[PDB]
Amino acid sequence: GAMNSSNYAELFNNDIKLFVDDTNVYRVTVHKTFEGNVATKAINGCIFTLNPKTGHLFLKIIHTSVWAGQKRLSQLAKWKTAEEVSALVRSLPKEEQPKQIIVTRKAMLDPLEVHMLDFPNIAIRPTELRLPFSAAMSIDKLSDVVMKATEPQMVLFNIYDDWLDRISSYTAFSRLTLLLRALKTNEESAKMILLSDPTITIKSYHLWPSFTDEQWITIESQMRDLILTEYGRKYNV
Amino acid sequence: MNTVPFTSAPIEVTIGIDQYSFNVKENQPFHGIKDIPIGHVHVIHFQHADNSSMRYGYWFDCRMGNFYIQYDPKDGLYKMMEERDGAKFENIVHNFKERQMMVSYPKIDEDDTWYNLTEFVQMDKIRKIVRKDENQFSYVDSSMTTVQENELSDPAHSLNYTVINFKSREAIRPGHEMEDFLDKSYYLNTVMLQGIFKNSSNYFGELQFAFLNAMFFGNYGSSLQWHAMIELICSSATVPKHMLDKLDEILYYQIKTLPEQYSDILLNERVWNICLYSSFQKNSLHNTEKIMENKYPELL
Ligand SMILES: CCN(CC)C(=O)c1ccc(B(O)O)cc1
Repeated sequence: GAMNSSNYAELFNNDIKLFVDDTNVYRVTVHKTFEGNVATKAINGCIFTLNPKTGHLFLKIIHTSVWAGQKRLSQLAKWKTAEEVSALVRSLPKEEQPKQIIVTRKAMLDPLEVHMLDFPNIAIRPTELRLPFSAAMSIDKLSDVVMKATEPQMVLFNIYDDWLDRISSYTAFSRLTLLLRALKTNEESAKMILLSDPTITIKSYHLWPSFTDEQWITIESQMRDLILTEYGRKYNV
Repeated sequence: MNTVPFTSAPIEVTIGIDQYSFNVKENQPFHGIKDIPIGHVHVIHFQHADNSSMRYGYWFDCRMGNFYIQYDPKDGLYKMMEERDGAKFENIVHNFKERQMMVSYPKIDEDDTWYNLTEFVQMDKIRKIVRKDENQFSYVDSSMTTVQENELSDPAHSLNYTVINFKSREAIRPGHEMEDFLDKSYYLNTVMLQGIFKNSSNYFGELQFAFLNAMFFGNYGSSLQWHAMIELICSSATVPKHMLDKLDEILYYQIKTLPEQYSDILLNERVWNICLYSSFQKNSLHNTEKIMENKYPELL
Protein backbone atom coordinates (compact mmCIF):
# COMPACT_ATOMS: atom_id res chain seq x y z
CA GLY A 1 0.00 0.00 0.00
CA ALA A 2 1.48 3.30 1.15
CA MET A 3 5.06 3.69 2.40
CA ASN A 4 5.71 5.18 5.84
CA SER A 5 7.78 4.96 9.06
CA SER A 6 6.91 1.37 10.01
CA ASN A 7 8.01 -0.29 6.74
CA TYR A 8 10.88 2.19 6.27
CA ALA A 9 13.72 -0.29 5.99
CA GLU A 10 12.00 -1.77 2.91
CA LEU A 11 13.64 1.10 1.01
CA PHE A 12 17.06 -0.55 1.47
CA ASN A 13 16.26 -4.21 0.76
CA ASN A 14 17.28 -5.88 -2.52
CA ASP A 15 13.99 -5.32 -4.40
CA ILE A 16 15.02 -2.64 -7.03
CA LYS A 17 12.93 0.55 -6.61
CA LEU A 18 12.84 4.26 -7.44
CA PHE A 19 11.40 7.42 -5.87
CA VAL A 20 9.71 9.66 -8.47
CA ASP A 21 9.34 13.35 -7.59
CA ASP A 22 7.58 15.67 -10.07
CA THR A 23 7.82 18.96 -8.10
CA ASN A 24 10.39 20.47 -10.48
CA VAL A 25 8.90 19.28 -13.80
CA TYR A 26 6.82 22.42 -14.59
CA ARG A 27 8.59 25.53 -13.34
CA VAL A 28 7.53 29.13 -13.97
CA THR A 29 8.38 32.73 -13.15
CA VAL A 30 5.36 35.02 -12.67
CA HIS A 31 5.60 38.57 -13.96
CA LYS A 32 3.51 41.60 -14.94
CA THR A 33 2.72 42.34 -18.59
CA PHE A 34 3.04 45.82 -20.05
CA GLU A 35 -0.74 46.13 -19.80
CA GLY A 36 -0.52 45.27 -16.09
CA ASN A 37 -1.85 41.71 -16.32
CA VAL A 38 0.07 38.70 -15.00
CA ALA A 39 1.69 36.05 -17.17
CA THR A 40 4.03 33.13 -16.66
CA LYS A 41 7.30 32.25 -18.37
CA ALA A 42 8.31 28.59 -18.15
CA ILE A 43 11.89 27.58 -17.39
CA ASN A 44 13.56 24.21 -17.79
CA GLY A 45 12.63 21.57 -15.24
CA CYS A 46 13.46 17.99 -14.39
CA ILE A 47 12.06 14.66 -13.17
CA PHE A 48 13.88 13.48 -10.01
CA THR A 49 14.19 9.63 -10.23
CA LEU A 50 16.33 8.18 -7.42
CA ASN A 51 17.36 4.59 -6.60
CA PRO A 52 17.67 5.04 -2.80
CA LYS A 53 19.88 1.86 -2.42
CA THR A 54 22.55 2.75 -5.11
CA GLY A 55 22.25 6.62 -5.01
CA HIS A 56 21.93 6.98 -8.83
CA LEU A 57 19.78 10.05 -9.78
CA PHE A 58 18.29 9.57 -13.29
CA LEU A 59 17.37 13.19 -13.95
CA LYS A 60 15.19 13.73 -17.03
CA ILE A 61 15.59 17.36 -18.10
CA ILE A 62 12.28 18.88 -19.20
CA HIS A 63 12.95 21.53 -21.82
CA THR A 64 10.46 24.41 -22.06
CA SER A 65 9.70 23.52 -25.67
CA VAL A 66 7.60 20.61 -24.41
CA TRP A 67 5.01 23.11 -23.17
CA ALA A 68 4.69 25.10 -26.39
CA GLY A 69 1.07 25.36 -27.45
CA GLN A 70 -0.16 23.11 -24.68
CA LYS A 71 -2.98 23.84 -22.24
CA ARG A 72 -3.48 22.93 -18.57
CA LEU A 73 0.25 22.57 -18.06
CA SER A 74 0.12 21.61 -14.37
CA GLN A 75 -2.04 18.63 -15.33
CA LEU A 76 0.02 17.83 -18.43
CA ALA A 77 3.19 17.85 -16.36
CA LYS A 78 1.96 14.90 -14.30
CA TRP A 79 1.20 12.85 -17.44
CA LYS A 80 4.52 13.84 -19.06
CA THR A 81 6.27 12.67 -15.88
CA ALA A 82 4.43 9.33 -16.02
CA GLU A 83 5.23 9.02 -19.74
CA GLU A 84 8.96 9.54 -19.16
CA VAL A 85 9.10 7.14 -16.17
CA SER A 86 7.31 4.48 -18.23
CA ALA A 87 9.76 5.06 -21.11
CA LEU A 88 12.78 4.52 -18.74
CA VAL A 89 11.25 1.20 -17.44
CA ARG A 90 10.54 0.16 -21.12
CA SER A 91 14.22 0.84 -22.08
CA LEU A 92 15.61 -1.42 -19.28
CA PRO A 93 16.04 -5.19 -19.31
CA LYS A 94 13.63 -7.38 -17.28
CA GLU A 95 16.25 -7.72 -14.48
CA GLU A 96 16.65 -3.94 -13.98
CA GLN A 97 12.87 -3.13 -14.09
CA PRO A 98 11.71 -1.78 -10.67
CA LYS A 99 9.49 -3.85 -8.57
CA GLN A 100 7.99 -0.71 -7.02
CA ILE A 101 7.79 2.98 -7.89
CA ILE A 102 7.04 5.32 -4.99
CA VAL A 103 5.60 8.73 -5.96
CA THR A 104 6.21 11.62 -3.58
CA ARG A 105 2.83 13.23 -4.42
CA LYS A 106 -0.47 11.34 -4.60
CA ALA A 107 -1.53 13.23 -7.74
CA MET A 108 1.04 11.10 -9.66
CA LEU A 109 -0.65 7.78 -8.81
CA ASP A 110 -3.29 7.63 -11.57
CA PRO A 111 -1.05 9.07 -14.34
CA LEU A 112 1.70 6.57 -13.53
CA GLU A 113 -0.69 3.65 -13.01
CA VAL A 114 -2.26 4.32 -16.41
CA HIS A 115 1.11 4.62 -18.22
CA MET A 116 2.28 1.40 -16.53
CA LEU A 117 -0.69 -0.85 -17.36
CA ASP A 118 1.69 -2.99 -19.45
CA PHE A 119 3.61 -3.74 -16.21
CA PRO A 120 0.94 -5.16 -13.86
CA ASN A 121 3.64 -6.61 -11.58
CA ILE A 122 5.19 -3.20 -10.79
CA ALA A 123 3.61 -1.66 -7.72
CA ILE A 124 2.84 2.08 -7.82
CA ARG A 125 2.82 3.41 -4.25
CA PRO A 126 2.37 6.74 -2.45
CA THR A 127 4.35 7.63 0.67
CA GLU A 128 3.56 9.18 4.05
CA LEU A 129 7.15 10.48 4.16
CA ARG A 130 7.60 14.21 3.42
CA LEU A 131 10.74 14.04 1.32
CA PRO A 132 12.67 17.19 0.42
CA PHE A 133 13.49 16.22 -3.17
CA SER A 134 12.18 19.56 -4.46
CA ALA A 135 15.50 20.99 -3.20
CA ALA A 136 17.42 18.94 -5.77
CA MET A 137 17.66 22.13 -7.81
CA SER A 138 19.69 23.64 -4.99
CA ILE A 139 22.55 21.27 -5.85
CA ASP A 140 24.63 23.45 -8.15
CA LYS A 141 25.76 20.93 -10.80
CA LEU A 142 22.11 19.57 -11.13
CA SER A 143 20.68 23.07 -11.50
CA ASP A 144 23.40 23.89 -14.07
CA VAL A 145 22.72 20.92 -16.35
CA VAL A 146 19.00 21.67 -16.27
CA MET A 147 19.29 25.38 -17.03
CA LYS A 148 21.90 24.92 -19.79
CA ALA A 149 19.88 22.26 -21.64
CA THR A 150 18.73 23.29 -25.11
CA GLU A 151 16.77 20.08 -25.72
CA PRO A 152 15.31 17.14 -23.78
CA GLN A 153 18.04 15.08 -22.16
CA MET A 154 18.40 12.57 -19.28
CA VAL A 155 21.63 13.04 -17.11
CA LEU A 156 23.09 10.59 -14.42
CA PHE A 157 24.26 12.11 -11.15
CA ASN A 158 25.35 10.07 -8.14
CA ILE A 159 23.60 11.78 -5.13
CA TYR A 160 25.61 9.63 -2.67
CA ASP A 161 28.97 10.29 -4.56
CA ASP A 162 31.24 7.52 -3.01
CA TRP A 163 29.54 7.35 0.39
CA LEU A 164 28.44 3.71 -0.15
CA ASP A 165 32.11 2.66 0.22
CA ARG A 166 32.00 3.72 3.87
CA ILE A 167 28.33 3.76 4.99
CA SER A 168 25.14 1.76 4.44
CA SER A 169 22.39 2.99 2.10
CA TYR A 170 20.10 3.56 5.11
CA THR A 171 22.67 6.01 6.48
CA ALA A 172 23.33 7.53 3.02
CA PHE A 173 19.63 8.20 2.50
CA SER A 174 19.38 9.77 5.96
CA ARG A 175 22.31 12.05 5.14
CA LEU A 176 20.84 13.01 1.79
CA THR A 177 17.46 13.85 3.26
CA LEU A 178 19.05 15.94 6.00
CA LEU A 179 21.15 17.85 3.44
CA LEU A 180 18.14 18.41 1.17
CA ARG A 181 15.87 19.42 4.06
CA ALA A 182 18.47 22.00 5.14
CA LEU A 183 18.86 23.35 1.59
CA LYS A 184 15.08 23.62 1.37
CA THR A 185 14.74 25.45 4.69
CA ASN A 186 17.64 27.92 4.27
CA GLU A 187 19.56 27.40 1.08
CA GLU A 188 22.14 30.14 1.64
CA SER A 189 23.13 28.91 5.10
CA ALA A 190 23.24 25.27 4.04
CA LYS A 191 25.59 26.09 1.17
CA MET A 192 27.64 28.30 3.51
CA ILE A 193 27.99 25.29 5.82
CA LEU A 194 28.92 22.99 2.98
CA LEU A 195 31.52 25.28 1.41
CA SER A 196 32.83 27.35 4.35
CA ASP A 197 36.10 25.38 4.43
CA PRO A 198 37.91 25.94 1.11
CA THR A 199 40.44 23.01 1.94
CA ILE A 200 38.04 19.98 1.91
CA THR A 201 37.07 21.09 -1.61
CA ILE A 202 34.00 19.58 -3.34
CA LYS A 203 35.91 17.59 -6.09
CA SER A 204 35.27 18.29 -9.85
CA TYR A 205 33.13 15.10 -10.28
CA HIS A 206 31.29 15.51 -6.91
CA LEU A 207 28.11 17.37 -5.72
CA TRP A 208 29.01 16.94 -2.01
CA PRO A 209 32.43 17.84 -0.82
CA SER A 210 34.96 15.13 0.05
CA PHE A 211 34.34 15.23 3.79
CA THR A 212 36.01 12.74 6.08
CA ASP A 213 33.88 10.59 8.38
CA GLU A 214 34.56 13.01 11.24
CA GLN A 215 33.78 16.05 9.12
CA TRP A 216 30.44 14.59 8.01
CA ILE A 217 29.48 14.20 11.68
CA THR A 218 30.24 17.89 12.12
CA ILE A 219 28.42 18.92 8.94
CA GLU A 220 25.38 16.83 9.85
CA SER A 221 25.29 18.47 13.29
CA GLN A 222 25.51 21.95 11.75
CA MET A 223 22.64 21.07 9.38
CA ARG A 224 20.47 19.96 12.29
CA ASP A 225 21.31 23.24 14.05
CA LEU A 226 20.26 25.17 10.93
CA ILE A 227 16.94 23.33 10.74
CA LEU A 228 16.30 23.82 14.45
CA THR A 229 17.34 27.48 14.14
CA GLU A 230 14.92 28.10 11.27
CA TYR A 231 12.12 26.32 13.10
CA GLY A 232 12.65 28.67 16.03
CA ARG A 233 12.69 31.70 13.73
CA LYS A 234 9.51 30.56 11.97
CA TYR A 235 7.38 29.87 15.04
CA ASN A 236 8.99 32.40 17.46
CA VAL A 237 10.28 29.62 19.72
CA MET B 1 -53.16 -10.05 -20.84
CA ASN B 2 -51.21 -13.06 -19.49
CA THR B 3 -51.20 -14.90 -16.19
CA VAL B 4 -48.69 -16.52 -13.84
CA PRO B 5 -50.64 -19.03 -11.73
CA PHE B 6 -49.32 -20.41 -8.43
CA THR B 7 -49.81 -24.02 -7.38
CA SER B 8 -50.13 -22.75 -3.79
CA ALA B 9 -48.52 -20.43 -1.22
CA PRO B 10 -47.33 -22.70 1.59
CA ILE B 11 -45.02 -20.15 3.23
CA GLU B 12 -45.67 -16.53 4.12
CA VAL B 13 -43.93 -14.32 1.56
CA THR B 14 -43.85 -10.80 0.14
CA ILE B 15 -44.38 -11.16 -3.63
CA GLY B 16 -43.27 -8.49 -6.07
CA ILE B 17 -44.46 -8.14 -9.65
CA ASP B 18 -42.50 -5.42 -11.42
CA GLN B 19 -42.73 -2.29 -9.23
CA TYR B 20 -45.70 -3.65 -7.18
CA SER B 21 -45.68 -5.85 -4.09
CA PHE B 22 -48.10 -7.54 -1.74
CA ASN B 23 -48.06 -9.89 1.24
CA VAL B 24 -49.32 -13.48 1.14
CA LYS B 25 -50.01 -15.25 4.43
CA GLU B 26 -48.96 -18.84 5.17
CA ASN B 27 -51.36 -21.22 3.36
CA GLN B 28 -53.57 -18.36 2.19
CA PRO B 29 -55.73 -19.22 -0.86
CA PHE B 30 -53.51 -17.49 -3.40
CA HIS B 31 -53.20 -18.81 -6.93
CA GLY B 32 -51.24 -16.14 -8.71
CA ILE B 33 -51.21 -12.98 -10.80
CA LYS B 34 -53.46 -12.14 -13.75
CA ASP B 35 -53.83 -9.25 -16.24
CA ILE B 36 -50.08 -9.00 -16.83
CA PRO B 37 -49.41 -6.56 -19.72
CA ILE B 38 -48.23 -8.17 -22.90
CA GLY B 39 -45.31 -6.57 -24.64
CA HIS B 40 -42.82 -6.07 -21.82
CA VAL B 41 -40.43 -8.22 -19.87
CA HIS B 42 -41.57 -8.69 -16.28
CA VAL B 43 -40.02 -9.77 -12.98
CA ILE B 44 -41.76 -11.74 -10.24
CA HIS B 45 -39.83 -11.67 -6.97
CA PHE B 46 -39.94 -12.99 -3.44
CA GLN B 47 -38.85 -12.23 0.09
CA HIS B 48 -39.78 -14.75 2.72
CA ALA B 49 -41.51 -13.46 5.83
CA ASP B 50 -39.54 -15.72 8.15
CA ASN B 51 -36.18 -15.12 6.47
CA SER B 52 -35.66 -11.87 4.62
CA SER B 53 -32.27 -13.33 3.59
CA MET B 54 -32.26 -14.03 -0.11
CA ARG B 55 -34.53 -11.83 -2.09
CA TYR B 56 -34.84 -13.85 -5.34
CA GLY B 57 -36.99 -13.79 -8.46
CA TYR B 58 -37.49 -14.52 -12.12
CA TRP B 59 -37.35 -12.40 -15.28
CA PHE B 60 -39.82 -13.62 -17.90
CA ASP B 61 -41.81 -12.67 -21.02
CA CYS B 62 -45.26 -14.29 -21.22
CA ARG B 63 -44.99 -14.31 -25.03
CA MET B 64 -42.24 -16.94 -24.78
CA GLY B 65 -44.24 -19.59 -22.93
CA ASN B 66 -46.70 -20.46 -20.19
CA PHE B 67 -45.02 -20.00 -16.78
CA TYR B 68 -46.21 -20.78 -13.27
CA ILE B 69 -44.81 -20.77 -9.75
CA GLN B 70 -44.59 -23.80 -7.44
CA TYR B 71 -43.03 -23.95 -4.00
CA ASP B 72 -40.31 -26.59 -3.54
CA PRO B 73 -40.17 -27.73 0.14
CA LYS B 74 -36.79 -29.37 -0.36
CA ASP B 75 -34.93 -26.38 -1.77
CA GLY B 76 -37.18 -24.03 0.21
CA LEU B 77 -38.12 -21.54 -2.45
CA TYR B 78 -40.75 -20.56 -4.95
CA LYS B 79 -39.67 -21.89 -8.36
CA MET B 80 -40.72 -20.79 -11.85
CA MET B 81 -41.62 -23.61 -14.20
CA GLU B 82 -42.84 -23.81 -17.79
CA GLU B 83 -46.00 -25.75 -18.70
CA ARG B 84 -45.78 -27.27 -22.17
CA ASP B 85 -49.40 -28.56 -22.09
CA GLY B 86 -51.20 -25.45 -23.29
CA ALA B 87 -54.72 -26.77 -22.80
CA LYS B 88 -53.98 -27.84 -19.23
CA PHE B 89 -52.55 -24.39 -18.55
CA GLU B 90 -55.52 -22.47 -19.97
CA ASN B 91 -57.88 -24.78 -18.05
CA ILE B 92 -56.08 -24.26 -14.73
CA VAL B 93 -55.89 -20.48 -15.18
CA HIS B 94 -59.58 -20.25 -16.07
CA ASN B 95 -60.61 -22.13 -12.90
CA PHE B 96 -58.49 -19.88 -10.65
CA LYS B 97 -59.94 -16.80 -12.36
CA GLU B 98 -63.55 -17.95 -11.89
CA ARG B 99 -62.83 -18.57 -8.22
CA GLN B 100 -61.14 -15.12 -8.03
CA MET B 101 -58.00 -16.61 -6.46
CA MET B 102 -55.63 -14.25 -8.35
CA VAL B 103 -54.43 -10.69 -7.78
CA SER B 104 -54.67 -8.36 -10.75
CA TYR B 105 -51.61 -6.58 -12.06
CA PRO B 106 -52.68 -3.14 -10.93
CA LYS B 107 -51.70 -0.95 -13.83
CA ILE B 108 -53.08 2.59 -13.91
CA ASP B 109 -54.04 3.67 -17.43
CA GLU B 110 -52.11 6.96 -17.18
CA ASP B 111 -49.00 5.15 -16.03
CA ASP B 112 -46.05 4.35 -18.29
CA THR B 113 -43.59 3.70 -15.43
CA TRP B 114 -42.82 0.06 -16.25
CA TYR B 115 -42.39 0.80 -19.95
CA ASN B 116 -40.06 3.68 -19.09
CA LEU B 117 -37.96 1.45 -16.83
CA THR B 118 -37.72 -1.46 -19.32
CA GLU B 119 -37.81 0.37 -22.71
CA PHE B 120 -34.56 -1.24 -23.92
CA VAL B 121 -34.65 -4.47 -21.86
CA GLN B 122 -35.16 -7.62 -23.92
CA MET B 123 -35.49 -11.19 -22.67
CA ASP B 124 -32.94 -12.42 -25.22
CA LYS B 125 -30.31 -10.11 -23.75
CA ILE B 126 -31.23 -10.98 -20.15
CA ARG B 127 -30.55 -14.62 -21.00
CA LYS B 128 -26.99 -13.77 -22.11
CA ILE B 129 -26.29 -11.98 -18.82
CA VAL B 130 -27.95 -14.80 -16.78
CA ARG B 131 -26.78 -18.17 -18.16
CA LYS B 132 -29.24 -21.08 -17.79
CA ASP B 133 -30.16 -22.05 -21.33
CA GLU B 134 -32.63 -24.84 -20.57
CA ASN B 135 -35.16 -22.29 -19.23
CA GLN B 136 -36.92 -19.44 -21.02
CA PHE B 137 -36.99 -17.35 -17.79
CA SER B 138 -34.02 -16.14 -15.73
CA TYR B 139 -33.39 -16.45 -11.99
CA VAL B 140 -31.60 -13.63 -10.14
CA ASP B 141 -31.04 -13.16 -6.42
CA SER B 142 -29.50 -10.74 -3.93
CA SER B 143 -26.18 -12.60 -3.55
CA MET B 144 -25.25 -13.47 -7.15
CA THR B 145 -21.89 -12.01 -8.10
CA THR B 146 -20.85 -10.51 -11.40
CA VAL B 147 -18.05 -11.78 -13.64
CA GLN B 148 -16.02 -8.67 -12.79
CA GLU B 149 -16.53 -9.22 -9.06
CA ASN B 150 -15.23 -12.80 -9.62
CA GLU B 151 -12.04 -11.45 -11.23
CA LEU B 152 -11.35 -9.49 -8.03
CA SER B 153 -17.21 -17.68 -7.02
CA ASP B 154 -19.26 -20.23 -8.98
CA PRO B 155 -19.35 -19.23 -12.68
CA ALA B 156 -22.65 -20.96 -13.56
CA HIS B 157 -24.40 -18.61 -11.11
CA SER B 158 -22.81 -15.29 -12.15
CA LEU B 159 -24.20 -12.12 -13.67
CA ASN B 160 -22.28 -11.78 -16.94
CA TYR B 161 -22.52 -8.02 -17.26
CA THR B 162 -20.07 -6.33 -19.62
CA VAL B 163 -16.87 -5.56 -17.72
CA ILE B 164 -16.12 -1.83 -17.45
CA ASN B 165 -12.78 -0.82 -15.94
CA PHE B 166 -11.42 2.68 -16.44
CA LYS B 167 -7.81 1.67 -15.68
CA SER B 168 -7.58 -1.24 -18.13
CA ARG B 169 -5.74 -1.69 -21.41
CA GLU B 170 -9.15 -2.01 -23.07
CA ALA B 171 -10.01 1.50 -21.85
CA ILE B 172 -6.68 3.14 -22.71
CA ARG B 173 -4.95 3.30 -26.10
CA PRO B 174 -1.16 3.01 -25.93
CA GLY B 175 0.06 6.49 -26.74
CA HIS B 176 -3.20 8.17 -25.73
CA GLU B 177 -2.99 7.62 -21.97
CA MET B 178 -3.91 11.10 -20.72
CA GLU B 179 -6.45 11.64 -23.50
CA ASP B 180 -8.27 8.34 -22.98
CA PHE B 181 -8.23 8.51 -19.15
CA LEU B 182 -9.53 12.09 -18.91
CA ASP B 183 -12.01 11.70 -21.85
CA LYS B 184 -13.63 8.25 -21.98
CA SER B 185 -15.10 8.82 -25.52
CA TYR B 186 -12.90 6.17 -27.16
CA TYR B 187 -13.84 3.55 -24.59
CA LEU B 188 -17.53 4.45 -24.86
CA ASN B 189 -17.91 4.93 -28.63
CA THR B 190 -15.35 2.59 -30.17
CA VAL B 191 -14.77 -0.15 -27.58
CA MET B 192 -18.21 -0.40 -26.00
CA LEU B 193 -20.80 0.90 -28.49
CA GLN B 194 -19.30 -0.06 -31.85
CA GLY B 195 -17.22 -2.98 -30.50
CA ILE B 196 -19.26 -4.83 -27.84
CA PHE B 197 -22.85 -3.55 -27.64
CA LYS B 198 -23.21 -2.60 -31.37
CA ASN B 199 -25.79 0.11 -30.59
CA SER B 200 -26.93 2.38 -27.78
CA SER B 201 -30.18 0.43 -27.30
CA ASN B 202 -28.31 -2.69 -26.18
CA TYR B 203 -26.14 -0.51 -23.87
CA PHE B 204 -29.23 1.09 -22.32
CA GLY B 205 -30.89 -2.33 -21.96
CA GLU B 206 -28.02 -3.63 -19.82
CA LEU B 207 -27.98 -0.37 -17.83
CA GLN B 208 -31.73 -0.64 -17.17
CA PHE B 209 -31.48 -4.35 -16.21
CA ALA B 210 -28.61 -3.61 -13.81
CA PHE B 211 -30.65 -0.89 -12.09
CA LEU B 212 -33.70 -3.14 -11.75
CA ASN B 213 -31.67 -6.00 -10.21
CA ALA B 214 -30.08 -3.52 -7.79
CA MET B 215 -33.47 -2.15 -6.78
CA PHE B 216 -35.51 -5.34 -6.63
CA PHE B 217 -32.90 -7.70 -5.14
CA GLY B 218 -30.43 -5.37 -3.43
CA ASN B 219 -27.82 -6.94 -5.70
CA TYR B 220 -24.62 -5.03 -4.99
CA GLY B 221 -22.76 -5.95 -8.18
CA SER B 222 -25.69 -4.80 -10.28
CA SER B 223 -25.59 -1.44 -8.52
CA LEU B 224 -21.87 -1.21 -9.33
CA GLN B 225 -22.62 -1.95 -13.00
CA TRP B 226 -25.43 0.62 -13.18
CA HIS B 227 -23.18 3.38 -11.85
CA ALA B 228 -20.24 2.32 -14.08
CA MET B 229 -22.40 2.60 -17.20
CA ILE B 230 -23.65 6.04 -16.18
CA GLU B 231 -20.15 7.31 -15.36
CA LEU B 232 -18.79 6.03 -18.69
CA ILE B 233 -21.27 8.20 -20.59
CA CYS B 234 -20.97 11.27 -18.34
CA SER B 235 -17.14 11.09 -18.45
CA SER B 236 -17.10 11.12 -22.29
CA ALA B 237 -16.81 14.50 -24.02
CA THR B 238 -18.25 13.11 -27.28
CA VAL B 239 -21.63 11.42 -26.95
CA PRO B 240 -24.38 11.39 -29.61
CA LYS B 241 -27.03 13.98 -28.81
CA HIS B 242 -29.80 11.38 -28.90
CA MET B 243 -28.01 9.18 -26.34
CA LEU B 244 -27.73 12.04 -23.83
CA ASP B 245 -31.38 12.97 -24.14
CA LYS B 246 -32.42 9.34 -23.80
CA LEU B 247 -30.09 8.78 -20.80
CA ASP B 248 -31.67 11.78 -19.06
CA GLU B 249 -35.10 10.19 -19.47
CA ILE B 250 -33.89 6.74 -18.38
CA LEU B 251 -32.31 8.08 -15.21
CA TYR B 252 -35.23 10.37 -14.40
CA TYR B 253 -37.62 7.40 -14.22
CA GLN B 254 -35.13 5.33 -12.23
CA ILE B 255 -34.65 8.05 -9.62
CA LYS B 256 -38.43 8.65 -9.59
CA THR B 257 -39.13 4.98 -8.87
CA LEU B 258 -36.40 4.39 -6.28
CA PRO B 259 -37.75 3.95 -2.73
CA GLU B 260 -36.82 7.04 -0.76
CA GLN B 261 -35.67 4.88 2.15
CA TYR B 262 -33.24 2.86 -0.01
CA SER B 263 -31.54 6.00 -1.31
CA ASP B 264 -28.66 5.58 1.15
CA ILE B 265 -27.73 2.12 -0.15
CA LEU B 266 -28.57 2.38 -3.87
CA LEU B 267 -26.99 5.73 -4.84
CA ASN B 268 -23.22 6.32 -4.96
CA GLU B 269 -22.56 9.88 -3.77
CA ARG B 270 -19.24 10.17 -5.60
CA VAL B 271 -20.60 9.03 -8.96
CA TRP B 272 -23.69 11.26 -8.90
CA ASN B 273 -21.90 14.42 -7.75
CA ILE B 274 -19.21 13.86 -10.38
CA CYS B 275 -21.80 13.18 -13.09
CA LEU B 276 -24.16 16.06 -12.34
CA TYR B 277 -21.64 18.77 -11.37
CA SER B 278 -18.12 17.97 -12.65
CA SER B 279 -18.37 15.74 -15.73
CA PHE B 280 -18.43 16.66 -19.41
CA GLN B 281 -22.19 16.06 -19.34
CA LYS B 282 -22.81 18.00 -16.11
CA ASN B 283 -25.29 20.22 -18.01
CA SER B 284 -26.85 17.59 -20.30
CA LEU B 285 -29.09 15.80 -17.79
CA HIS B 286 -31.59 18.49 -16.89
CA ASN B 287 -34.49 16.26 -15.89
CA THR B 288 -32.32 13.93 -13.84
CA GLU B 289 -30.55 16.78 -12.08
CA LYS B 290 -33.87 18.41 -11.24
CA ILE B 291 -35.41 15.29 -9.67
CA MET B 292 -32.13 14.45 -7.88
CA GLU B 293 -31.89 17.95 -6.38
CA ASN B 294 -35.51 17.95 -5.19
CA LYS B 295 -35.72 14.35 -3.94
CA TYR B 296 -32.23 13.62 -2.60
CA PRO B 297 -30.50 16.94 -1.89
CA GLU B 298 -28.73 15.33 1.09
CA LEU B 299 -26.74 13.04 -1.22
CA LEU B 300 -25.50 16.18 -2.98
C1 LIG C 1 15.63 1.38 -12.36
C2 LIG C 1 16.90 1.99 -12.89
N1 LIG C 1 18.05 1.20 -12.61
C3 LIG C 1 18.80 0.73 -13.74
C4 LIG C 1 19.87 1.72 -14.22
C5 LIG C 1 18.38 0.93 -11.31
O1 LIG C 1 17.66 1.35 -10.45
C6 LIG C 1 19.56 0.09 -10.93
C7 LIG C 1 19.37 -1.25 -10.85
C8 LIG C 1 20.37 -2.07 -10.34
C9 LIG C 1 21.58 -1.56 -9.93
B1 LIG C 1 22.62 -2.52 -9.36
O2 LIG C 1 23.86 -2.64 -9.78
O3 LIG C 1 22.41 -3.38 -8.38
C10 LIG C 1 21.80 -0.19 -10.04
C11 LIG C 1 20.77 0.63 -10.54
